[PDB]
Amino acid sequence: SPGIWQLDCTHLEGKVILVAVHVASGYIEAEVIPAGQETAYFLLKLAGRWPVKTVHTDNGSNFTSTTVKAACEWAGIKQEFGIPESMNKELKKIIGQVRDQAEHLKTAVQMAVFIHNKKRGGYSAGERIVDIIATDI
Amino acid sequence: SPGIWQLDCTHLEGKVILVAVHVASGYIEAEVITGQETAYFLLKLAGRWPVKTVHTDNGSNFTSTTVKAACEWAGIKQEFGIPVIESMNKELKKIIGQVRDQAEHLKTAVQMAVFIHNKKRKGGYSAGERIVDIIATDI
Ligand SMILES: Cc1ccc2oc(C#Cc3cccc(CNCCN4CCN(Cc5cccc(C#Cc6oc7ccc(C)cc7c6CC(=O)O)c5)CC4)c3)c(CC(=O)O)c2c1
Repeated sequence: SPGIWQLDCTHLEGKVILVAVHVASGYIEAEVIPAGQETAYFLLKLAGRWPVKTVHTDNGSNFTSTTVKAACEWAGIKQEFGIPESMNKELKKIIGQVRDQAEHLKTAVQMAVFIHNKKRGGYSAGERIVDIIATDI
Repeated sequence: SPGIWQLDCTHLEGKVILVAVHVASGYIEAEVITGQETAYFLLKLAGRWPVKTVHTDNGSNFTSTTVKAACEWAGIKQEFGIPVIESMNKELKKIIGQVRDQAEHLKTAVQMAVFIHNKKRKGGYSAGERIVDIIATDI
């Protein structure tokens, strides 16, 4: 799954966290969003950094946004319904383990992303996605 | 070596664009932005790439308490002086110029310019492929 991703939302402290998972590696990026333009922005930034070819979502929210459709078209990203899981739950453990170390939840979110991608034994999620993309190239 | 980065500022439209360059590849990340803002940008970068040394060539970043709690937290060394980013800024700005009317917010135009810069080929890999080849090789 070189450029296959999936995009979910989770919630903490009355806020929305947008979570992209690189399916084959477990690598993740996340960001605190309001609910539209900011998902399109998130997607464009992801696509500039990694190969992003197919993004799966499991509801209709993302199919009803003209800015998200514009970003998909601009960057060549194909939006796909249906799931190609527990990191919303694994991410939230880590956020909690670290929440007291930052004022802003969003900082705690990015701390948890860091720990998730860097840990793990053999290869970590961050090393996997790079291994997966290196071989492919 | 794979974890060397250069950090600088540039400006368009009354706004500040923070730019990180992966020195060995030319790969770039940017954002419109300070103190906490740069700390956040750094923490996110380091979560995604190996970030071991960040070079800057001015004093601003050495005066931010938050920037450097982030340095400590993520294990990033902040050195003064350059080990590419100013001709980079002139490139980033040309591309921003070509797309500026394709988005409402400068933030978006900036990120489209990042995408183009990282995805295009100088045949022979793009910046995005080189930073990955460089990091793959290292393991
Ligand atoms: C075709 C196409 C394609 C793509 C497109 O996209 C868009 C579109 C959009 C659109 C709109 C609005 C907004 C947006 C972006 N919004 C997100 C931008 N970010 C900026 C910065 N902000 C971060 C922040 C803020 C405040 C404080 C901190 C902090 C901190 C901190 O870090 C730490 C690290 C370590 C430690 C120890 C400590 C710390 C600490 C301190 C502590 O916490 O203790 C960080 C967050 C937000 C985007 C369009 C539409 C168009 O344009 O046409 C479009 C079209």
